[PDB]
Amino acid sequence: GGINPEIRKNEDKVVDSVVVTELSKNITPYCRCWRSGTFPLCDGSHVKHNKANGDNVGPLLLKKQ
Amino acid sequence: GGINPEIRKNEDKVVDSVVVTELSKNITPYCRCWRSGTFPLCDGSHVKHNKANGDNVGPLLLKKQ
Ligand code: FES
Ligand code: FES
Ligand SMILES: [Zn+2]
Ligand SMILES: [Zn+2]
Repeated sequence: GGINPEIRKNEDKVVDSVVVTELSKNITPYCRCWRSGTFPLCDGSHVKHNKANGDNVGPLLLKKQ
Repeated sequence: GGINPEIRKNEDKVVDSVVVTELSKNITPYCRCWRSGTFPLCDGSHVKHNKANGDNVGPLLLKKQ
């Protein structure tokens, strides 16, 4: 059971970096479900995923505090 | 199918927050594969997962710059 159906299958290992001083919103959600249409950002696609599969995954929230 | 077999299965949706000013080091990896024993941090478990499942997932790297 791989967890990523389609994101960047041209890459051997999908890694994304965030230089945190570059964040502009107070809270910026990052995708941990591999279904987002704006991956690596979270666009709320995890909700449909969780219902479809009885799963409980959600985003990582980067906060400026 | 679901992507998180074992982490915090009692929570309806697993969400984590990071206050970016509180990062301890230059580069901190956060888990996107749901296999880390230090979740939400990445502990390198994605490598074994990718090999076993023919998958290509990896961490989110939070960088101080
Ligand atoms: S869209 Fe993937 S965690 Fe929200
Ligand atoms: S242990 Fe999950 S992405 Fe590294
Ligand atoms: Zn949500
Ligand atoms: Zn790695």
